Amino acid sequence: MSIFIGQLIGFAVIAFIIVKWVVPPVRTLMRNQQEAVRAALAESAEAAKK
Amino acid sequence: EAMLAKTAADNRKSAEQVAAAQADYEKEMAEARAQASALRDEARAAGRSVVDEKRAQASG
Repeated sequence: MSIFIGQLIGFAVIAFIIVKWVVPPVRTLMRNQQEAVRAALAESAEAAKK
Repeated sequence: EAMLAKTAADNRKSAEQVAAAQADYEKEMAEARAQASALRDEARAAGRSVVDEKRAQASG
């Protein structure tokens, strides 16, 4: 039972470290990819209009 | 990828057209100008011939 609380605390630490250091960069990369593809689509529309 | 290639080709084609429109413009501008100049030249030649034959018949 005690080991259960211990590994819950460990998982809380894991979640904190994740959300605080791994989440920001991966989210930024995801936003960069989304912006790049959106810009590509916008360029396609602009080129067709041109 | 096909969309990216199509966008590049469309930009290239728009650049080509903004030049080809003016190219054909100037081409038939020059065609009309040359035709008009030829019409004027033949009119002048006809007038010269007419006055020359008038000279000849009047002298006779």
